[PDB]
Amino acid sequence: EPVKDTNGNPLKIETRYFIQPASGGGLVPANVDLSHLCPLGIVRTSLPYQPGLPVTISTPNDVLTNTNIAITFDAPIWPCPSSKTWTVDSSSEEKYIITGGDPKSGESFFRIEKYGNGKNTYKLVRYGKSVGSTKSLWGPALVLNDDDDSDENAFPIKFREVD
Amino acid sequence: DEEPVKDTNGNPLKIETRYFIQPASGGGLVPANVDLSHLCPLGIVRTSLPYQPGLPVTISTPNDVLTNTNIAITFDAPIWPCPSSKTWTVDSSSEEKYIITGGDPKSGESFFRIEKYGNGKNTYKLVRYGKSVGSTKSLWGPALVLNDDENAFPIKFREVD
Amino acid sequence: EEPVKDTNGNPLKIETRYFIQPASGGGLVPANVDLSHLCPLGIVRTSLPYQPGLPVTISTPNDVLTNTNIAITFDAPIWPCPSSKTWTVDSSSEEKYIITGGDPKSGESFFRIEKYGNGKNTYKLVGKSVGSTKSLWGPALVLNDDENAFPIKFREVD
Amino acid sequence: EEPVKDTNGNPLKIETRYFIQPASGGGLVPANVDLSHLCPLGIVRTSLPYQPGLPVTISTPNDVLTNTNIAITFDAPIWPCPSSKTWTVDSSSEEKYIITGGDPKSGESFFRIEKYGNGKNTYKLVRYGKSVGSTKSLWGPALVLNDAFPIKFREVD
Ligand code: CHL
Ligand code: CHL
Ligand code: CHL
Ligand code: CHL
Repeated sequence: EPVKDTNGNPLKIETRYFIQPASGGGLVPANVDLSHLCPLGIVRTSLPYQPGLPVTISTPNDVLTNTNIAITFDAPIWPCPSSKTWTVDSSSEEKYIITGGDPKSGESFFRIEKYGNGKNTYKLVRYGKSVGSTKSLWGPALVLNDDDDSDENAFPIKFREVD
Repeated sequence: DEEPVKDTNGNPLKIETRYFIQPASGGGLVPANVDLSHLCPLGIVRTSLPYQPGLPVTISTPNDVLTNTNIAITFDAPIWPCPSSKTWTVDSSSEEKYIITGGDPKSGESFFRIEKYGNGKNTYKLVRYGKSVGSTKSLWGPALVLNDDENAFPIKFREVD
Repeated sequence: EEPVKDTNGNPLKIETRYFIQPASGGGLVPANVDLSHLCPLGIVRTSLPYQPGLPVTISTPNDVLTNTNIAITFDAPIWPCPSSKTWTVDSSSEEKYIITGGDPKSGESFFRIEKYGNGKNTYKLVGKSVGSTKSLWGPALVLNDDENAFPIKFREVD
Repeated sequence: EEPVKDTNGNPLKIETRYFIQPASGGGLVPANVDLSHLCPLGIVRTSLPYQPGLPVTISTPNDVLTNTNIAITFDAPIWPCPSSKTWTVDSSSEEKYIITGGDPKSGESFFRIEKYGNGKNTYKLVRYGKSVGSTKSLWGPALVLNDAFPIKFREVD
C-alpha cells in the first residue's frame, strides 16, 4: 500500500520530504565520530524546530510500502566527495546509516514499512533488519539493528512534505 | 507611530512567544561565528539552506509588541556552548558593527526598535537608537550589522508551531 | 622549595616559553571539553605524536620553585575565545576540568608544581592534584578528589 | 640529479619522516581549502609559530635526488577523510590546490624537488615546468600549482 505523508497524502518520488522522528527536530547529516569526517551519518537534531535536511525518494510516481526505494538528501552544498544517498556502513561495528551510496545499486535499498498503532508512522527496513538509533558524537545516529523486524528498537519516522 | 507588529499570519506579535525571524527579501536567521578570530559570542547569519526556518527568538519589553518601542531579541535554544546570553546586541569594538549574542535583555545596549519597511505588509526592519540593521558578507554568509544611517535588512516574523 | 627543572635539567624561568609535555601522543593543547562548551577551553593531550603542545609561560604572584604558588598561561598569537589564556579550575563542572580564562593575579589560578614518582625532571600540578579524564578530543586535564596524578615535564621552546 | 639535503645538510632518505618547513608561522599541515570542501584536504602554512608541521615521508617510484619523480605522503596515526595521505593536484579547482588523496604509485602524485634561489638546503616543488606556490585561503596560505613556495626539509627527531 502507498506510503503517506503527515497530511495523509500519498508519497511521490522526486518530491522533497523532511524525514521527521515520529517518536528535538528532524534528521540531518553529521559525522558519526571524530575518526570519520566523510561520509556523513544521519542524526536527530536536538534543536526542536529544525525540520531536518530534506530528502527525495527514488524507486529503481507513487512510493509504496514493502518496495525497494533509495533515500537521497537534497542540499545546495555538499563538502564530502561522495553522494547524498543513504546506505549502510558495513565496515563499522555500529552499522551506521551513512551517505555516499549508489541510488541505482542494491546497497542503498531500504523498504518503508508500517510502525505500531498510529497512522502515517513508518520504519525503515533493510533486506528483515530495521533501522534504529545509537548514541553518537552529535546525538542519536541512525543504525541498522540486528533485528527480526519488530518495532521494538526501530526508529519510527514520519514524512513531512517540504512546502 | 506605535502600532502592533504583526507576524506572517497578520496576527499581532506577543512577548515570550517563539518566532523565526525570516528574511523578507536561503532560509532564516541563525547563530554563526563572524570570523575565524572570534568564536564567542556569535553573529547572526542568513542560512543558505532553503528550508531551514532559522533559530527561533523570543521578544521581550523592558503582552503586545509595538512598532517604534524598545524591545530585546533573545535566541531560544536548549544548548548554548558560549559562556554568554542568547540576547542580541551590537559589537561596538568591531569596525563592521556586527549584531552579536551575549547582550543584557534588561540593559539599553540590547534595545532595538521594530519599524515598518517599504514594500508589503508584515515586513519590518530593526533600528537602533536612527541606525538600521543591514547585512554584510562574512565567513558563513550574510551577517547582520548596524548601518551608519536602502541598506536595511527586511524581516518578517513567522510564528513557530 | 627547590627549583623546578626543564627536560635539560636547567632551572625553570618565569616569562619563558615551555611546552608542558606528558611525562608518561604529543604535548598539551587547548581544545573544547565537550559539545556543550566552546569557550573557555580545556587542556587536552594531542594524539599526534610530534606536536610539541601549545607553549606556556609561568608567572609568580626569575626562578620557578616547587611547592610555590604559580600561574600557567598559554602563549599564542591568536585567541578566539573572549577570555584569558591562564589556566584555572572549572568549579561548575562535575569533572573539575582545568580550563582557560583564569586571572593570573588571582588565587583561583594558583597551582603548585611538585615532584612526581621515580624519574628526574618529572612533576605534577597540585592537596588536590591534576589528573586526566576521557573527553571529546582525548585525555583532558582535571582536578582529582581530596596514583591518579598526570605526570608532566617542561620542555624549553627553542 | 644531485641529492636533496635536509636542514642539517644531510642527504634525504626515503621512508623517513620530515617536516616540510617554509624556507621563507610554522610548518605545513592539512586543512580544508574552503567551506565547500571538507575532504580531501589542502596543505596550509600554520600561523602558530612553534608548530613543526605534519610530518611527511617521501617515496620514489634510499636517496632522494633533485629533478626526479617523487611522491609526498603525510604521516599521521589518524586520518578522518576516506582517501590517501599522498599529495596531488586538484585539477577540477580554478586555484589548482595541492590536496591529499593521490595515488603514490600513479603519475598524478609525482612532484620533483628542485633547488631554489641562493641559500643552501632550500628547495621548491615542481610538477611535470609548473612550480608549487601559495594562495590565500580559509586557514592561511595554501599550496597551489602555479601556471614558487620555497621549502626546507627538517628531520623529525
Ligand atoms: C576553539 C575550539 C578548539 C577546538 C575544538 C580545538 C581542537 C583541537 N585542538 Mg586546539 N582546539 C580549539 C582551540 C585552540 N587550539 C589552539 C592550539 C592548538 C595546538 C597547538 C594544537 C591543538 C590541537 C587540537 C586538537 C587536539 C586533539 C587531537 O589531537 O586531534 C587529532 C587531530 C585531528 C586533525 C583529527 C581530525 C578530526 C576531524 C574529525 C575533524 C576536526 C579537525 C580540526 C583540526 C578540528 C576543527 C576545529 C579547529 C578549527 C580547531 C583538536 C583538533 C593539536 C592538534 O592536533 O592540531 C591539529 C595541537 O597540536 N590546538 C589554540 C591556540 C591558538 C586555540 C584557541 O582557540
Ligand atoms: C576538516 C579537517 C581539518 C580542518 C578544518 C583543519 C584545520 C586546521 N589544521 Mg589540521 N585541519 C583539518 C584536518 C587535519 N589536520 C591535521 C593535522 C594538523 C596539524 C599538525 C596542524 C594542523 C593545523 C590546522 C590549522 C591551520 C591554520 C592555523 O594555523 O590555525 C590557527 C589555530 C587556531 C586554533 C585558530 C583558531 C580558530 C578556530 C579554533 C575557530 C573554529 C572554526 C569554526 C568552528 C569552523 C570549523 C568548521 C569546519 C571548517 C571544519 C587549522 C585549524 C595546525 C594548527 O594550528 O594546530 C591547531 C597544525 O599544527 N592540522 C590532520 C592529520 C591528523 C588532519 C586530518 O584530517
Ligand atoms: C562534518 C560535517 C558536518 C558536521 C560536523 C555536522 C554537524 C551537525 N549538523 Mg550537519 N554536520 C555536518 C555536515 C552537514 N550538515 C548538513 C545539514 C544540517 C542541517 C539542516 C542541520 C544540521 C545539524 C547538525 C548538528 C546536529 C547536532 C545538533 O543538534 O547540534 C545542536 C548544537 C549546536 C548547533 C551547537 C553545538 C556547538 C558546536 C558549535 C560545537 C563544535 C565544536 C568544534 C568546533 C568541533 C567541530 C566538529 C568537527 C568534526 C568539524 C551538528 C552540529 C542540525 C542543527 O542543529 O543545526 C546546526 C540541523 O538542523 N546539519 C549538510 C547539508 C548542507 C552537511 C554537509 O556537509
Ligand atoms: C562557533 C559556533 C558556530 C558555528 C561555526 C556555526 C556555524 C553555522 N551555523 Mg550555527 N554555528 C555556530 C553556533 C550555533 N549555531 C546554532 C544554531 C544554528 C541553526 C538553527 C542553524 C545554524 C546554521 C549554521 C551555518 C550557517 C551557514 C550555512 O547556511 O551553511 C550551510 C552549509 C553546511 C551545513 C555545510 C557544512 C560546511 C562544512 C565545511 C563545515 C562543517 C559543518 C558543521 C555543521 C559546522 C561546524 C560544526 C559546528 C561548529 C556547528 C553554519 C554552519 C544553519 C545551518 O546551515 O545548519 C547546519 C542553521 O539552520 N546554526 C546555535 C544554537 C544551538 C549555536 C550555539 O552556539
